Amino acid sequence: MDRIIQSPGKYIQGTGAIKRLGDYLKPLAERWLVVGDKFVLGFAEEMLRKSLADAGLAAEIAPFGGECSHNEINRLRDIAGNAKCTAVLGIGGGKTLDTAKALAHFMNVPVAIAPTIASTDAPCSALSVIYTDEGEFDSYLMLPRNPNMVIVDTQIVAGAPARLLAAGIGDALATWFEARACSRSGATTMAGGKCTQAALALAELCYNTLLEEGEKAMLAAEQHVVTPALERVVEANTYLSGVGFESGGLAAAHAIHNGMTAIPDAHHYYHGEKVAFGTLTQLVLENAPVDEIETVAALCHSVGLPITLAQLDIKGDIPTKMRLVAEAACAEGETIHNMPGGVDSDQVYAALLVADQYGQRFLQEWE
Amino acid sequence: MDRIIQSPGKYIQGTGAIKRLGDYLKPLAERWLVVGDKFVLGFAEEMLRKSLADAGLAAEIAPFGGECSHNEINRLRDIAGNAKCTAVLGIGGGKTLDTAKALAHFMNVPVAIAPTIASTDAPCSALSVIYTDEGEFDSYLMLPRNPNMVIVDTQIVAGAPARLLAAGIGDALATWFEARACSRSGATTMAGGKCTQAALALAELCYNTLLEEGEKAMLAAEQHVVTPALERVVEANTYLSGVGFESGGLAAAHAIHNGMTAIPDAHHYYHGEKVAFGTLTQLVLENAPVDEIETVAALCHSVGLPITLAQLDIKGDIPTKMRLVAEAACAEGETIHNMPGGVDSDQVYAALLVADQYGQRFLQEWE
Amino acid sequence: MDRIIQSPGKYIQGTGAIKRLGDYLKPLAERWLVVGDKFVLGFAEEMLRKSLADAGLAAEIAPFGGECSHNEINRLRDIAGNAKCTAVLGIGGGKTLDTAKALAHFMNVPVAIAPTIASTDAPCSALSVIYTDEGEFDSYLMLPRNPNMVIVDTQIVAGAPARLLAAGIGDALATWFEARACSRSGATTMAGGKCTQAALALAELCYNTLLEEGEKAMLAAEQHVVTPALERVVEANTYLSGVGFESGGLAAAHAIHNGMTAIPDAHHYYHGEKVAFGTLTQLVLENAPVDEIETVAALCHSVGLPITLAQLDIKGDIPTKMRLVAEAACAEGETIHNMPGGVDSDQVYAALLVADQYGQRFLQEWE
Amino acid sequence: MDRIIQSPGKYIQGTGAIKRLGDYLKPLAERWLVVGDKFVLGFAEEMLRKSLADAGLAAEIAPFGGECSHNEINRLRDIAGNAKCTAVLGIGGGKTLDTAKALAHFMNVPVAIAPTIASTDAPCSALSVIYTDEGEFDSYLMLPRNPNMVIVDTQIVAGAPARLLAAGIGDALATWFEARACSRSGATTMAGGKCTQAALALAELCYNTLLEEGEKAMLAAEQHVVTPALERVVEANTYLSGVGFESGGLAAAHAIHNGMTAIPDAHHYYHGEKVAFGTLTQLVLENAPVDEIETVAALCHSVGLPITLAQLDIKGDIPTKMRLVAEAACAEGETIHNMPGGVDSDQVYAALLVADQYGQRFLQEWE
Ligand SMILES: NC(=O)c1ccc[n+]([C@@H]2O[C@H](COP(=O)([O-])OP(=O)(O)OC[C@H]3O[C@@H](n4cnc5c(N)ncnc54)[C@H](O)[C@@H]3O)[C@@H](O)[C@H]2O)c1
Ligand SMILES: NC(=O)c1ccc[n+]([C@@H]2O[C@H](COP(=O)([O-])OP(=O)(O)OC[C@H]3O[C@@H](n4cnc5c(N)ncnc54)[C@H](O)[C@@H]3O)[C@@H](O)[C@H]2O)c1
Ligand SMILES: NC(=O)c1ccc[n+]([C@@H]2O[C@H](COP(=O)([O-])OP(=O)(O)OC[C@H]3O[C@@H](n4cnc5c(N)ncnc54)[C@H](O)[C@@H]3O)[C@@H](O)[C@H]2O)c1
Ligand SMILES: NC(=O)c1ccc[n+]([C@@H]2O[C@H](COP(=O)([O-])OP(=O)(O)OC[C@H]3O[C@@H](n4cnc5c(N)ncnc54)[C@H](O)[C@@H]3O)[C@@H](O)[C@H]2O)c1
Ligand SMILES: [Zn+2]
Ligand SMILES: [Zn+2]
Ligand SMILES: [Zn+2]
Ligand SMILES: [Zn+2]
Repeated sequence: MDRIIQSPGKYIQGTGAIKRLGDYLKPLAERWLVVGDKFVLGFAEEMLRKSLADAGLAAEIAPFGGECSHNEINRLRDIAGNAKCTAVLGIGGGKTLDTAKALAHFMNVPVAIAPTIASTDAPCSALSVIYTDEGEFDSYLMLPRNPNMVIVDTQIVAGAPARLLAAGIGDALATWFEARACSRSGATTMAGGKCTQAALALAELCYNTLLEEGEKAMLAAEQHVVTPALERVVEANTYLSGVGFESGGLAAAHAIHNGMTAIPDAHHYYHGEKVAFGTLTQLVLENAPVDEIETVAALCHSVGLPITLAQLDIKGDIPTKMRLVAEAACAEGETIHNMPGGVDSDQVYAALLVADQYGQRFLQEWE
Repeated sequence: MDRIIQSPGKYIQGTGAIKRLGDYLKPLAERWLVVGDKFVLGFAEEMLRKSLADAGLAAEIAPFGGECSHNEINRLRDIAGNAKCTAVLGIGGGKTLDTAKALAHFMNVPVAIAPTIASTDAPCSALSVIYTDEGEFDSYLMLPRNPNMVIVDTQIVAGAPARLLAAGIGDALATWFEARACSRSGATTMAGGKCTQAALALAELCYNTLLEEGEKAMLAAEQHVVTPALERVVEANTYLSGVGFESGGLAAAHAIHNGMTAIPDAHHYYHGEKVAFGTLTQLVLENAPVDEIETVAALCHSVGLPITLAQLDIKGDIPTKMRLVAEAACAEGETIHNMPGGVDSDQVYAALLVADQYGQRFLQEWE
Repeated sequence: MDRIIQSPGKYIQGTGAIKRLGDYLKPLAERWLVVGDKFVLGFAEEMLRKSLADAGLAAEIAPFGGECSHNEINRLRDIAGNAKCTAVLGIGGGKTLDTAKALAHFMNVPVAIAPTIASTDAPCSALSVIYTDEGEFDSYLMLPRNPNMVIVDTQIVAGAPARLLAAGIGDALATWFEARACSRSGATTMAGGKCTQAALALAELCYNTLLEEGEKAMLAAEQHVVTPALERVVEANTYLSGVGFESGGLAAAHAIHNGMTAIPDAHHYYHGEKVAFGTLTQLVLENAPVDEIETVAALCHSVGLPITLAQLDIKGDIPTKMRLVAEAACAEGETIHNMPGGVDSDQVYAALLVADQYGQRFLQEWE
Repeated sequence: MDRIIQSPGKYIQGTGAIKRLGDYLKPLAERWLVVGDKFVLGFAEEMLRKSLADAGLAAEIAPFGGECSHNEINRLRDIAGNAKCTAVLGIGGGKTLDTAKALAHFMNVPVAIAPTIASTDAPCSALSVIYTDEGEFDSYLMLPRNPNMVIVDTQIVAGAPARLLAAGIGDALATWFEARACSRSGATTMAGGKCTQAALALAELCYNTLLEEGEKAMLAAEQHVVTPALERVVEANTYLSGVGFESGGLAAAHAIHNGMTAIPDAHHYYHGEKVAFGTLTQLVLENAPVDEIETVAALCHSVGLPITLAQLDIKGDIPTKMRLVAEAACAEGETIHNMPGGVDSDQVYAALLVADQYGQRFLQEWE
């Protein structure tokens, strides 16, 4: 079958990039619905309003309700119609950005995406994760188009909590290993085809960037300043990981992330933190060489990502809990079946327990 | 300043991909203006009509006049309006594809691009080269958006004259060296920013793919059959070279290509064939190591690309002609000024003569 | 533009070299004004007087006032005229040597330079740093000529405080990284041209000599004895670093050194000690690979150079202080603008905080 | 004993550098005696006169008599006195430059040196080779000072006969091997001390530059154009080879060059061409590894340097002739005694015959 790569039309990144939003957006449309979470608008609404106004654009500011839900999408569509908006700008974290993408899809208008953290690879994908209003997962809304533009102000990202950059490292860490597994098995990607050389190269570049720049970038993040190492990790967490997962493929790491919703234990932990441990588990499952698992565990440990169940607050009755996680990870349609040679719940259960023991030993030897 | 990468929204490649055009295009629009050159429609119009009709799409076939000109764009716009077309599909070589992109820009509608040869990196770029009707260069039309979709049927490409695949190798050969020069000098790219890591990786992947797959792919091309080596070179000539040049940067090789319009000698040679010799000249100009120039010259020689002036039919009064080429290559606004340390016409003139002598010696030692 | 390398006419180094001063100086001139600081004359005046007298030279001893100031230069010129001196010998540390060079320039006579410590790369350069009498910086006096001869008695150097050899290592450490940055950006050097291959080779030789010989040389320095390792480090701190900085280029490390005069905190620390931390900061700024920063930090740590702000006694209100340092480091005309891609104060501020955190972590892991 | 490196005060190189002579010379002196050979003044006198006049300098043009002789030095001194010249500029090849240096020494004034070919390492040294008027060698005049400035217009050099650049490659080829031999034996250099690390690094850089750039530079030379490869070889033939031989040491290669004046056969061959074969002979004498001799022989062959006696037109009665050469090469005071372990005429004779056979075999295998 065909080989396919998808991408946002234009990806932009640099310090102060919010100040240039208006000039970047003007070739696309004149009247913008701005979905932003209240915290982000707290510090960014004035700059954003100025950027668009100076470029001659209309801006209808719509504070985000917090959840990417069908009710919230229709609420924002009503608001957008009153202002005759012809495009959507989402500014914030993953839930805000998914909502903007879905809203623009249903209005059939361009979308611009301004991540104010680099915490997941959501910004670039042709995908919105729909939840109920209460926050329970609902469905994956596959979009016919990636976002028109993605604009990352790296100074805003650097000012955010450093834990959220580490979380993005965890999400991006899975990219190479899941795309490599899909290329080994010949699996179809979310772009709908087999993998291109381009996507595999960006996926592998993602991993090497994290290895080379992750620790340097976290020093900058903890000081809330921008260095080229932080710039490179933001690119890896956003563009490389986004194109990497969507056009290179998903496999065990993300099925294992999804499987942990079968227990309540890890509720306080971010998407990318659970994906980091899912990645360690995939490496056990595919029996990666010792040096490769050690390198990944050490990278995770160096930026604060969990390498044990207890670091995700998964404690007590581990056998019952890991059976729940393993069974949900292997549910019909899950991406774990993209692993070479197929995988069942018994193998995932085994990998979960062993990956946990590996991390415990690692933490012990680190004293 | 910001770092920026641009891309077509979706790039698709595989054998028989023309048969799936209708299903690929349906999420974008329902009524398609199809710009195709008469030779391509000669063999492809029936398959293309079937693909779109089976998917429930309207197709208004508009045979292409041959030149990407303002008169031709307005002619096609009139034809499209009569059929109430809501999108444009260009199918053919570079001139057809540039026309489709420019037409869709002026109609403000999506564009799909179906290269039937892999002869240049035109398909993916947010750029149309406008000519007069007589064929004289007119202007560069910079587009606000890359094409929505690019669809390469590799069986159609493999059936085309093999010389046109080699020409695409020549255009793609420049990608790594021009992007690397721009990254060394800190030059602004056509995407409007400094280079991303992603773009440099795709540019370098482009070069390595040509080295590893070029000769294997030409065997397939000469037999008019599809192998994975030909598939990889098509990707390199189209997606990698396209994103590579636009988001990684242009430099001396393409300024030297442009400079050869100052003489009539190379009129029978394709865009990518002149770019191959421009690349050898850039390597002399930047004083690349001997092994690197030899590798490039050998790659060019192995797929039939020119490594001497005479192989471009540039013969007689070489000093006067190369002074004309060097001066036009250094004209104000040319990309040769993206080279590290700056470059003037005396240095380009020197590099032209020396690159020519290098190629002559290479051909001699090859007997 | 032209490529230019400058050098003192003759550089001499070895144990007991002061005893041979007279024979080395005789081909240059017969009547010598000897500028020496009182401490150095305390131990060296008798040997120096004997060397010159035995060779048939006149010596007018002029104890140095301590500061390289315009008033001091004119005072010494008056003294020299009374004795009809036809050349100048400076013997001591950097302030003495700069004064001798400037004095000889204004008398229009040859100058010989005898460093009695290897604490900076001042001895070889065509530059004097002029201060007011109170010690405030005044101006850079660019000289039309490097010193005629430089004579380093390595036994006198080895007898000096070991901290002053480590300081020279810190000044010399910057040489490779600043010259490499200038060669990457194409910056003009203080020799007035672009860099030669010769200057880049001496700059890189400087760095490798410090890596290979620094710790061995400090053992000798602490014992106040001469070994070949100490001999090689003296050459690196004097000739290699001198030609390296002047003909290879200055960049961020020295602008950052200059920037710390915007705060009073580091007043007790030597020129080369501040340059060592400026070098670590430049490595953060140019995002050097982790292994390279670690190697530099470990080299600094092994000879006692500072790798944190607190080791320069910069403590308390770090954000305000580092903003002052960053702004002065980026003042108009500073060498930080020789860095590839340009640099502003926000980037320098970020690099300062991150380099400080890197050094703190290094010291912590070293326990 | 002390380690000593000597250098011209300022070395300048680039295309069109003759046009900037006046501004480069003005800080040194106002009234210049210009010694130039008639051929060079034929093309350069007008530019040179303009450069000095525009900078406000006086120029007394004195066409050179052709030989560096005591009679010629006194003739030029008389001419200089009539014009009250306060400095000397030599412009031309080695004989002109040696004369300018010696003249400035006897007038006790600064000297500037403008090589118009890069054929030997004469320009930078504190040495003039004095001949009788008939052209017989007379003596080595050791100078107390290297030239104040050396200015190489690389466009003038590139315009000269290409054979003269190859000759300079031959002279420069000896630099690394003779300096390395002197460093192995601990020999005293012409700077009067043991070798510095700086001088050994420049000597080795010289050799590697010839290996990497020699063939690329000869392509440029044959086209009479300037490329960066030609620029690097000019630096290697002039600055690197000059400092390399004088401060790194001479050994067998140059003693063997000197020894060939004992026969008339090689009279039509340039200094550097005889030094190339002397270098091959030294490699036999020191029993260099096979790969090293092959590399040197191949480098020589690739730029047209002789690797056999017959290529120096030394033919007929080879045993008698090589005994004459070997005996003169080993004369008292010759530099061949700087070779490790000492050398006598029987060993040199053996090396001459064997080096000749090696070159003959090399030429044969090359067909
Ligand atoms: N569509 C995709 O491809 C994709 C991929 C991965 C994840 N997702 C979805 O993204 C959601 C999680 O995204 P998330 O991890 O970013 O959580 P999130 O969107 O809820 O935001 C995280 C928090 O960061 C806060 N914060 C503090 N300082 C901030 C600052 N400077 N900038 C922005 N926010 C700041 C925000 O207010 C927010 O509470 C999930 O619903 C996930 O399903 C989608
Ligand atoms: N916009 C950009 O970024 C960009 C980049 C490079 C070149 N260009 C422009 O592209 C133009 C040249 O493009 P080109 O080299 O492809 O020439 P072209 O578009 O004129 O087509 C080359 C020929 O291939 C013929 N042919 C034979 N078999 C074919 C087959 N199976 N499929 C398709 N064609 C077949 C075509 O009819 C055509 O005559 C130039 O105008 C150039 O300026 C634009
Ligand atoms: N012109 C240039 O290129 C250049 C380069 C770097 C620094 N500088 C200037 O050099 C000055 C600092 O030079 P410095 O760091 O050598 O300080 P310094 O010249 O003041 O001397 C340092 C101290 O070492 C003392 N001491 C103890 N034992 C000694 C011994 N055996 N020999 C010599 N001194 C001994 C000296 O008396 C002196 O107090 C600054 O003014 C700086 O601007 C100039
Ligand atoms: N002092 C030292 O350290 C040292 C080192 C090596 C050689 N030497 C001496 O240098 C002398 C040989 O020097 P040489 O080989 O350069 O020969 P040379 O000085 O006689 O000049 C070579 C010829 O090049 C001609 N020519 C043609 N085009 C020219 C152009 N553009 N520019 C300059 N010249 C051009 C010149 O007129 C000249 O006839 C010998 O006397 C040698 O002893 C001295
Ligand atoms: Zn994820
Ligand atoms: Zn092209
Ligand atoms: Zn310094
Ligand atoms: Zn020589």
